[PDB]
Amino acid sequence: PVPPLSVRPAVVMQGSARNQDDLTHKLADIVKINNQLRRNEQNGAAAHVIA
Amino acid sequence: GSARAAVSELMQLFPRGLFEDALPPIVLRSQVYSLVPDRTVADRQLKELQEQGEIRIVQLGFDLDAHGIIFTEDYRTRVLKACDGRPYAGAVQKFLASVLPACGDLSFQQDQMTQTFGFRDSEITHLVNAGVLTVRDAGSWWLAVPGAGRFIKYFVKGRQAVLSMVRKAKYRELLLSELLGRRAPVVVRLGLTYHVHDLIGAQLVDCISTTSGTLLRLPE
Amino acid sequence: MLGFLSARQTGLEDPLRLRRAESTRRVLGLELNKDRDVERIHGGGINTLDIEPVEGRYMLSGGSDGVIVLYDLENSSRQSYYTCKAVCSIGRDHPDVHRYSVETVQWYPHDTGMFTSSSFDKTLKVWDTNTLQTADVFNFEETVYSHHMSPVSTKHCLVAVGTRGPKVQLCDLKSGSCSHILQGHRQEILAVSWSPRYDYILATASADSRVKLWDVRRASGCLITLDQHNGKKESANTAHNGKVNGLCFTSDGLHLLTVGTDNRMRLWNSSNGENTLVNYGKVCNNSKKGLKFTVSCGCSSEFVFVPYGSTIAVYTVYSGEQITMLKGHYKTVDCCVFQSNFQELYSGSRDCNILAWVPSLYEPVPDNPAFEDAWSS
Amino acid sequence: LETQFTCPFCNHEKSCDVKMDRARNTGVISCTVCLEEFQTPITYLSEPVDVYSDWIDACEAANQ
Amino acid sequence: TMKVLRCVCFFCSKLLVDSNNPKIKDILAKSKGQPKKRLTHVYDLCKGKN
DNA sequence: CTAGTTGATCTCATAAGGAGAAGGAGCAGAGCGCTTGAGC
Ligand SMILES: [Zn+2]
Repeated sequence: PVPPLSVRPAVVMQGSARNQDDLTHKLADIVKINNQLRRNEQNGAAAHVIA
Repeated sequence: GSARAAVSELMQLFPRGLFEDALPPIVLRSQVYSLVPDRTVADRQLKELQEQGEIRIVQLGFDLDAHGIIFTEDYRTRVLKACDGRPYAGAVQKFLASVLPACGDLSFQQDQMTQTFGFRDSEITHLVNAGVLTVRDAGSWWLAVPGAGRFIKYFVKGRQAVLSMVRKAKYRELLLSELLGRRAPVVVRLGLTYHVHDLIGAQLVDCISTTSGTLLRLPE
Repeated sequence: MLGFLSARQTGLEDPLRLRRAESTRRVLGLELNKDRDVERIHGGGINTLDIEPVEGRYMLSGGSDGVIVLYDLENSSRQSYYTCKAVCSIGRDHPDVHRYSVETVQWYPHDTGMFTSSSFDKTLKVWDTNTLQTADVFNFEETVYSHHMSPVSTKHCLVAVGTRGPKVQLCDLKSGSCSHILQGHRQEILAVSWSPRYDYILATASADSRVKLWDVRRASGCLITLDQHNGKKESANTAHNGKVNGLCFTSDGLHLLTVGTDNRMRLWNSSNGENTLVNYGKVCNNSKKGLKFTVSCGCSSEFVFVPYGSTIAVYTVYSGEQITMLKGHYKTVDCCVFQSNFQELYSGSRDCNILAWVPSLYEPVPDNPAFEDAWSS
Repeated sequence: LETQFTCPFCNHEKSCDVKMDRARNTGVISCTVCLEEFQTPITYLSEPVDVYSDWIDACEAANQ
Repeated sequence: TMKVLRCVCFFCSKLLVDSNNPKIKDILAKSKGQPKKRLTHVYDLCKGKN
């Protein structure tokens, strides 16, 4: 379950630095590793690598 | 020694009334090898006699070589009297009219069951509800026999029991005529005669013949 | 015996009949070193044996300590009970010695000038028999459990090696290659063996209880994944019920023999892959490594000698009956080889001695002082 | 301390077991893949690392 | 997940202990509307079954 | 209904805590079906 933007808001700096929330960073990490896992399991990967 | 004959004898031994006419009478492939000396052919006769549709060999879990046998007609007659009156009674009847007389494989694959037998992904729980579809793995499942839980629990208990007393026997031998003559122990209820056939097939004992009948010994 | 001789010179029986009959009689009469002895240089247990394809005279051996000893197996002396001496030994002092246990060794078919040994040190070494040095060294990511060379292919020199990794490795002696790799397995590949009938057909047995018939030329997966119960047909179709750690084609290559840690042995059709339903009884097998076994050749009915705990079992290949148990060893036996010409057997075990099983029933005629009962009267 | 060791012969990680026998003032260490055994005289103070040290020292001494 | 998997079968996915017996019947009668108590009793009774 | 055009839109490209609760270990004994088993 992905929380909405209200739960993880994108703060506004005194200039234009749009810092993302830590939940957003963890979500991005999860999406990238999930895509890597999906491509690895669709292609040929070692058992220990998949583990 | 005929496999047709071999399976019949074991069937007679089964304590039919012990299980309240619910579990169909299971006989093991291990005790099949007891009556027929040449196992090499026993599998061959039962193989064609499997696709002949007059036998069901069900894979059990008490050991790696656990292959039980259920009479086809009796397998049929008993599932309806068990399934009917229950929520799962719906598609189990379809399983019976479609899957059983069209296949004889011990385990059905996911694509096989869903496509060849046209099974959905919702009613499949109903077969899992009362001993129709076991769980081999994510993709395949062995064929189940309903109410098989109690049997194996007593079966395993009995095997251990007979093995134990055989070992306990003085000089670690015990004459076969001394099993039948002596009252069966109350720990095992499947029948002392039923189990002694099982170790013979499982080769946990050897039928050593002597002047005083035939003798069983632990392997050396 | 005499009737077989008379029927031969008369012409009633074709000359092959006496040879097959006398060959199978020798196998039945197999017994321990009545006229033999193997020189002991292996400090540790012996893991592999291989008789040269031609002239069957020199035999390699690979111990658990890494030394590999080349043997001599004929009586250069006049007297009997000769000792099978070692012409050469690649020991610790050798600069190119297997540091760790060597698992299987093999003579190159078609000549005796080169042989390959693969160890648990993740290397397959090509050796020069004459100079006793290496020529090509093949390092691997994981440990090596087995390697086989095609005994009949003349168009290629591919050596198939199964590692602890889940994927087969095909090295070519010609060039280096070492890059061709077969995918379709899930766990450690414990046994690989080429088909003596078809040059490019390979059988691979791995811990996922699956044996796969491959074609090296084929660029799309496997051909047959052997199943136990012959259902309609992968992530399924288990070849055995545990860990398949053995592989031995029959003499003609028409059938496959596999041994697993389910204490079961199976015979499989080579072309279609259906099992022939030969039960073989219980074949004890707890080995977690490659289990090496052989099948008799040139007899009336083929035999299979498979290691069975501390003994060797002899079965009829098709009938599946237990002939006899050769109780000679004290520790578990892991490799057995068959001398086709003389119907003799050599057994490597973990008690650090190669035992020779020679046919009996031929004894010197006197004109035994030790063979008496000493019971008091 | 650790009890699963790497066999010096077969090169398998976490593939060695130590048998404890205070009563016989001795100990046995054996592998699981190739099952290579060794025995050493131990005491009430000896530890599973000690039997490895005695075994590996003997192996090197046997390798001398 | 640990508790529920230990209570249920690993292979056939069924309750390890027959649920019509007097012991489970009285346990359920005592635990009416108390799922935590029911889980505790069921787990501590089905842990011994092997 | 058909072409041609305009944006979107995408893809691919080179570089000096605690109290308590929960699990598991190991031993310790009680009980009981069993298997003898031998004294009157
Ligand atoms: Zn080891």
